[PDB]
Amino acid sequence: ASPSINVALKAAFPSPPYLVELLETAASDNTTIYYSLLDRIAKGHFAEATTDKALYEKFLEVLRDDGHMDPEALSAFKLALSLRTATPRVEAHYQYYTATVEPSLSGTQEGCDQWFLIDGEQYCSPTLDTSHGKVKGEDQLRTLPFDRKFGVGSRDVILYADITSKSFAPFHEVAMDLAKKGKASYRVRYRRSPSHSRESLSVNGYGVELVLKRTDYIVIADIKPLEKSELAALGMKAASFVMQSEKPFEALLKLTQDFPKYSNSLGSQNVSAEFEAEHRGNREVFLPEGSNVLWLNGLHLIDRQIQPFGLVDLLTRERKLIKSVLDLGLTGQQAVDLLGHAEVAHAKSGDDEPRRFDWRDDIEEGQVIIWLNNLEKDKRYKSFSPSIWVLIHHFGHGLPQIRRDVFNLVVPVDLTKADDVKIVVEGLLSFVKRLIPVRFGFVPLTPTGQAIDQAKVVYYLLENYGLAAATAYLEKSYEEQSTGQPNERIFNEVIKDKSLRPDGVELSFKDIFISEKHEKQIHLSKHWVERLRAGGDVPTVFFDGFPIPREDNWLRVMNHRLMQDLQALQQAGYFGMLNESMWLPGFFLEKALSRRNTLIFPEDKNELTVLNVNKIYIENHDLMSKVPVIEASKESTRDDWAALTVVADLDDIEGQELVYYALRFRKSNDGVRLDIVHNPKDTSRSPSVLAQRLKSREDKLLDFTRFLDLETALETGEFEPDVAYDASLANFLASSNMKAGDNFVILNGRVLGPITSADDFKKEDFEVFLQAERRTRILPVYKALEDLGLDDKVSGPLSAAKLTSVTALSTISDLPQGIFDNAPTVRTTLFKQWNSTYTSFEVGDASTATIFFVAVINPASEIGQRWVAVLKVLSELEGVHLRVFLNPTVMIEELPVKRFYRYVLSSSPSFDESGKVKALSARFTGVPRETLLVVGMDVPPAWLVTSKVAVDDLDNLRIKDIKAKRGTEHVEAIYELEHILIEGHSREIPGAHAPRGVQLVLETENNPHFADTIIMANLGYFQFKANPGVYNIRLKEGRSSEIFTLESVGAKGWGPIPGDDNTEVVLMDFQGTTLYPRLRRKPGMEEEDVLEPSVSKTEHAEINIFSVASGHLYERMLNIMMASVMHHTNHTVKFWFIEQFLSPSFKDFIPHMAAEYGFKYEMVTYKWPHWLRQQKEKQREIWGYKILFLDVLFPLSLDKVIFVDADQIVRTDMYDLVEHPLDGAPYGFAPMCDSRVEMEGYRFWKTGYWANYLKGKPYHISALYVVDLQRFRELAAGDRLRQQYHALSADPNSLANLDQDLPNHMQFTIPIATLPQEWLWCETWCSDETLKDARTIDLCNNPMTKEPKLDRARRQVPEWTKYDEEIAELARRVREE
Ligand SMILES: *[C@@H]1O[C@H](CO)[C@@H](O[C@@H]2O[C@H](CO)[C@@H](O[C@@H]3O[C@H](CO)[C@@H](O)[C@H](O[C@H]4O[C@H](CO[C@H]5O[C@H](CO[C@H]6O[C@H](CO)[C@@H](O)[C@H](O)[C@@H]6O)[C@@H](O)[C@H](O[C@H]6O[C@H](CO)[C@@H](O)[C@H](O)[C@@H]6O)[C@@H]5O)[C@@H](O)[C@H](O)[C@@H]4O)[C@@H]3O)[C@H](O)[C@H]2NC(C)=O)[C@H](O)[C@H]1NC(C)=O
Ligand SMILES: *[C@@H]1O[C@H](CO)[C@@H](O[C@@H]2O[C@H](CO)[C@@H](O[C@@H]3O[C@H](CO[C@H]4O[C@H](CO[C@H]5O[C@H](CO)[C@@H](O)[C@H](O)[C@@H]5O)[C@@H](O)[C@H](O)[C@@H]4O)[C@@H](O)[C@H](O[C@H]4O[C@H](CO)[C@@H](O)[C@H](O[C@H]5O[C@H](CO)[C@@H](O)[C@H](O)[C@@H]5O)[C@@H]4O)[C@@H]3O)[C@H](O)[C@H]2NC(C)=O)[C@H](O)[C@H]1NC(C)=O
Ligand SMILES: *[C@@H]1O[C@H](CO)[C@@H](O[C@@H]2O[C@H](CO)[C@@H](O[C@@H]3O[C@H](CO)[C@@H](O)[C@H](O[C@H]4O[C@H](CO[C@H]5O[C@H](CO)[C@@H](O)[C@H](O)[C@@H]5O)[C@@H](O)[C@H](O)[C@@H]4O)[C@@H]3O)[C@H](O)[C@H]2NC(C)=O)[C@H](O)[C@H]1NC(C)=O
Ligand SMILES: *[C@@H]1O[C@H](CO)[C@@H](O[C@@H]2O[C@H](CO)[C@@H](O[C@@H]3O[C@H](CO[C@H]4O[C@H](CO)[C@@H](O)[C@H](O)[C@@H]4O)[C@@H](O)[C@H](O[C@H]4O[C@H](CO)[C@@H](O)[C@H](O)[C@@H]4O)[C@@H]3O)[C@H](O)[C@H]2NC(C)=O)[C@H](O)[C@H]1NC(C)=O
Ligand SMILES: [Ca+2]
Ligand SMILES: [Pt+2]
Ligand SMILES: [Pt+2]
Ligand SMILES: [Pt+2]
Repeated sequence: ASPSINVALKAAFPSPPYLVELLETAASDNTTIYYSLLDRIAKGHFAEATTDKALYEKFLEVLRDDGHMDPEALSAFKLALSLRTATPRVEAHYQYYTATVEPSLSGTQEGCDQWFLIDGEQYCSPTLDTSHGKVKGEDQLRTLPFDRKFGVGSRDVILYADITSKSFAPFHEVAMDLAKKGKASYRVRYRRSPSHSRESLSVNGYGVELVLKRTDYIVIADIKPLEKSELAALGMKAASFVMQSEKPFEALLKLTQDFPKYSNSLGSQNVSAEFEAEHRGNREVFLPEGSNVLWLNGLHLIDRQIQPFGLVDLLTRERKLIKSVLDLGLTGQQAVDLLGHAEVAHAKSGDDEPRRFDWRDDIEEGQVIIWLNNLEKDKRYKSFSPSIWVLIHHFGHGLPQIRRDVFNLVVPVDLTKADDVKIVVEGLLSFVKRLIPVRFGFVPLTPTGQAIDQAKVVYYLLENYGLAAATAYLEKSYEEQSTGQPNERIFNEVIKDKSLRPDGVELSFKDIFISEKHEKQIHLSKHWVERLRAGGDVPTVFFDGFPIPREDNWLRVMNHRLMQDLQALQQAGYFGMLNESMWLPGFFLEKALSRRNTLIFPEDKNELTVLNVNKIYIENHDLMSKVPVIEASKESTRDDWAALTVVADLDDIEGQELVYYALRFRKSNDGVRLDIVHNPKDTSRSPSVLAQRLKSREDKLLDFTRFLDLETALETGEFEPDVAYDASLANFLASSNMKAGDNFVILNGRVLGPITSADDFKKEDFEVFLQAERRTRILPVYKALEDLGLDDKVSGPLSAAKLTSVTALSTISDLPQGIFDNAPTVRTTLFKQWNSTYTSFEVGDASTATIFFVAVINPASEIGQRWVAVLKVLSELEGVHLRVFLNPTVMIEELPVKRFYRYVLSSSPSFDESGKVKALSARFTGVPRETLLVVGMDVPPAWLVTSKVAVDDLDNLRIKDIKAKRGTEHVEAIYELEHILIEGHSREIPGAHAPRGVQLVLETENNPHFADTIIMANLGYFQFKANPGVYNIRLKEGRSSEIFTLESVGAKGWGPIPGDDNTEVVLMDFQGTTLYPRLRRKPGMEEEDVLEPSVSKTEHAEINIFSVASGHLYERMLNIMMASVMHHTNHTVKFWFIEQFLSPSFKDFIPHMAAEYGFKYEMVTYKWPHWLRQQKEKQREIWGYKILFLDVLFPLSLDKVIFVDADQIVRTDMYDLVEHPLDGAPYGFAPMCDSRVEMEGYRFWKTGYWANYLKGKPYHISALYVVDLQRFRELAAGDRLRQQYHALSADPNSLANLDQDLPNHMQFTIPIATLPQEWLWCETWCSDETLKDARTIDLCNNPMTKEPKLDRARRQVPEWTKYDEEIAELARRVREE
């Protein structure tokens, strides 16, 4: 009975058969569930269910009966099935099939509904006797994202099937059995089934908004009744209403959806209830008032992640993690509590800190470092104070002089190399002479004969008294040509000054063989260099235990840490942490490690891979119950416990050397539990044999002394290859990121590798690896775990590893830090402090729940409207707990909620009277008749949406008008999910920077030019508009491919994850595709694309004009604008439109305008980037579209474009604007009229701000402008517009009209070609005498009038009606056609 508004969304691809959709939804990523169900339907088991409901009903019984899903997983299945999450995954198959299979399968297909593909040969029969073809094109055997494999087999077999028919069942069984035997590996690909209809897909998981477009009025339903200054209490009174209500969750939803309507209805019946002002004790401690914050098991979620799809993927990932933990008898509550524990988060913060290594001589008994200083005893520094306050009282960029030991620098030098020697002589000594407060040491490098000798020479001379003498040899040797070999001619003169007085020393060129000098000194030195990996092609310098490689201005690097260390000391001093009797260098050495490994301590701190240990022993039980295992000792302590697994190629010296070290390390550490996985490069000989050789010798392996005993044990014994072991072996490596013949080391789930050389990982390297790993991951788990009293659950080394490994996985970055939010992956428990009695309500059983949600919603917020709606539906799921906190603000200067909101989502599928799946829609009932409303779509980030069906003006909705024009109080509108985004964040390799101005091309096997875009400066951002299918990204041929080669598109993650050296993208989800591509510069390039070392016309048109209209009137005016151009030019014109702001009525009309006026048209759009600052106000969005995305909105093939406003009319042949010289400027604009005499008052660009800023430059008009696009992109103007906009936009009152104001603010930075004013006329600011020579007319809003735009047009232009009549009769001609 009530006046209603209904909005629905449909996808750009037809609905896949329900059967296949349930198969896919059901088996998310578990293959066993997939083929176990594929058997069931090939029985013909699912043939007897006639309707979708019955079919759905059948799946529930099956899954429950076969043990596939438990209540928790079943509930999750229903929600994912409502969401229709599997539909794009199925469409990926079809698009792949349509575009790569059919054109590479030459011949005549009839009866070949299904067909296996074997060795590039097609077989239409199960009996496999005859083969139709040699399939053309690239290999289809490439394993791609949507593939499934069943079994391991030398041969690879693919079946392209239409499951729907019964013709499928025998083909399946042929290859299912063939795989069950082990002849070949089986996989299913889909074929679009013609039994099913080509009806489009009805989607859900989006939001609809009805925005009040008139907010200006402030002091069943007709119009909202407003309110005076009492705004301040809205949030507060709104929060109370709910608390009081009795069924609070429902209230919030009912209140929050129709909130603008209930504003005046608040403040009634002794409303405030001031008990809830008690809990600002909880605002005093943690979050600011009116802020929306969501947590999922401690994880703080960003707004983008708060949609149904984003949330389904998070549960899926989270449950996998927790379930792993709760097989050790922990409740979901206990598991989460452990993950977010204080001791755990402390460790992440702990090793976010920079790493230092112990540079001391202590281990090598003080005989390796030859210091050029001592600050406590050098009689250079005698003058200086040895006081702590000297440090603390130092400001500036310098360094305080002090007689104390505080800063140290040890530099390893090769005495053969001139450049290396030069460092000590010039570099190091100057610093000494200069009285720098840094102690300087150096240790010689011994990698060649001559080097060994020269270390001996210098070292020995020093050891047993010589100082200045050794220095002297070095200096003389360096200056005296270039000595990279000992020179006696030079050496002998140095000795001539007989300063060798302090206690007897040997003399001559006998390069000493003294067991003390040659052996101890040189071997001790080598032990220091090896220990800290301080040698090689690139040696390593240690400043305060901080490794700085000896490359390009390392002293610049040193100075940076020198200042950073000094500031670190000062802070401790002002807090009185420091005292006078202290060794200051040991403030840094507190956490320093004795040994240094680049694998354990990579310089890229993020580089970390951890595997779920429970998973490893669950998936590969067949493998891991038959690997040689050294159990960790019976009588060792929990603190000692650790689990180690070594993966190695025992058919290589490095592979077996690595294992010998691991075995050696095990003898020493009784607590470790060792596993050996033999991973061979060549699988001609079964891997099971060598594993079987060792497990027999398992008792006897740890009981030995020599390497050959291990070598010999590998050779001896006769064994039967367990091919079942071999299968689980190759599955393990595939699941883990591991190649064949590659060496890896796994301690408590953490993987290091591949190990290229076994000298990289020695016995001493395992010891530090355990020491470091122990610290971070094991000790924080142990403490935290014990604090909760769950320390009964640890029963051994393998038992422990399950927990430590899981908690390490919980804190993994992906989504990468610095992209969506800078904040680290730390699970807070910080809201547990909050009192809950009067602001919170919970839904779900906390005792059973695996998912714990903590929502902090401000009822007065518009963001809250969506949050409540989504959370209600996720709250309905079994095994989920939710707790809500309401936190309003007292700061309400403007109206809080200015829209109505509906979320299209269900927790389980709904069925028809005919049993078909119910489509979902947003229905607003009892809409006020007199309020002007705007329809908006609040769609997931990867989606691009436009109106398809609507007869109404969605930008100007009023029920009274529709009733008085259409006769109906009921409105229906249908949208189309036209595109889904492929978006990514680029980087250059190895010196990672965003490659800006790089051009990209998206392609498919059908067409090599799907789309094109250019790389942005901000996060190396780029995007493509696409739908489900298999694509490829090639750098655009030209300057881009000249400078770069892209190794990869980051489809696996930030990585590099091995196996991702690919350029293939596929989208099979409603979340699109997120990519992290990598591009490495070609041989010796410091080049830039942006600077140099009839095409567009042919492709498009002579003239390219683009525009936007946001209403039926403005669209009607746009029709006139296009016509005026056409009458005024006999040239070829192409029109470009901003697709999403236009009505379907307009959209359905243009082909008819194009036939009549003879122009070409193209619809364009771009999705507003996530990083780029949003516009809550639609009019402002539109303005942003005209200026911010000029370089990326139009295809690269377009040389230039012209913007003409909708209300405009043109009397000129528009080419002239193209031919207009821009004198090296990217875009051209027309200025504001000065000609009108008496208008001055309203000319605001002659005021202080605009006249001070625009020193001499004009105040330009955004109604008309030219963009020399080739130059625009070449100058990279867009990036500058975007970052200045983002920076300026922080202030809300910054840009009144951004479109005009941005080019004006940027005309100093970016040239603006100024146009002849013959190019623009407006009555408001130009005289009537001016219009004779006027080229085009804008209808600028007169502010001294209220005469409407329709009136100005008829009065101002007499030919306006002539244009309108033409359109009017044509519209009727079409309607009567
Ligand atoms: C776009 O599309 C079309 C086709 O491609 C075309 O559009 C033209 O636009 C004009 C308006 O700009 C149309 O109107 C005519 O404009 C002229 C003014 O130039 C008017 O005089 C004319 O009225 C009468 O005369 C027409 C023909 O007379 C003209 O002839 C001379 C032009 O040169 C050609 O002459 C003949 C063809 O006639 C040919 O053999 C030659 O090789 C030349 O190519 C010119 O010297 C004339 O001027 C004298 O005479 C007039 C009186 O006629 C007098 O007033 C003058 O003082 C002078 O002594 C004269 O212009 C005739 O066709 C009309 O029917 C009418 O009787 C129109 O109002 C025009 O119809 C139209 N077509 C052409 C081909 O011109 C353009 O090619 C395209 N335009 C753009 C912008 O892209
Ligand atoms: C000035 O600068 C100094 C130097 O930088 C700073 O001094 C102290 O720095 C410590 C941090 O490194 C803080 O810890 C305190 O230590 C003292 C003494 O150290 C004890 O432990 C040592 C550890 O031994 C191991 O390691 C060394 C190598 O590092 C190795 O050689 C050993 O073999 C061994 O493996 C011992 O070497 C040392 O002999 C001594 O035992 C300690 O007294 C502090 O303890 C306080 O708190 C505990 C409870 O946490 C309490 O039990 C203590 O009671 C004492 O008194 C009763 C009754 O007489 C007696 O029964 C006990 O046996 C205790 O002796 C005591 O109240 C603490 O652990 C320390 O904070 C820090 N400063 C102070 C003031 O303590 C510091 O900046 C300044 N200190 C001074 C005094 O100048
Ligand atoms: C992909 O999907 C498949 C199928 O949906 C999943 O595979 C399932 O995994 C189950 C894992 O537990 C497995 O259960 C096994 O059942 C046998 C027979 O009872 C047990 O011998 C196995 O050993 C494990 O558990 C026992 C003790 O548990 C049993 O007894 C208690 C009562 O005392 C019962 O509560 C319990 O349910 C078990 O019956 C231990 O002693 C062993 O040491 C060992 O840990 C397994 O429990 C299923 O057979 C298997 N298939 C099906 C149809 O459910 C697969 O997990 C999934 N993968 C992913 C990634 O989720
Ligand atoms: C969540 O909800 C709880 C509900 O209990 C709030 O707790 C209140 O906390 C305040 C501040 O601590 C309490 O007020 C004070 O209590 C003192 C007694 O407790 C102290 O001593 C015990 C040991 O005996 C300690 O364990 C404890 O930590 C306290 O230190 C009184 O001595 C205080 O009196 C002082 O102030 C008054 C008023 O100015 C003077 O007249 C006195 O002479 C004296 O100087 C004081 O009363 C309060 O009792 C607690 N309860 C309530 C209902 O408020 C949490 O604050 C709240 N947290 C959040 C984040 O919202
Ligand atoms: Ca205008
Ligand atoms: Pt400095
Ligand atoms: Pt401090
Ligand atoms: Pt991003």
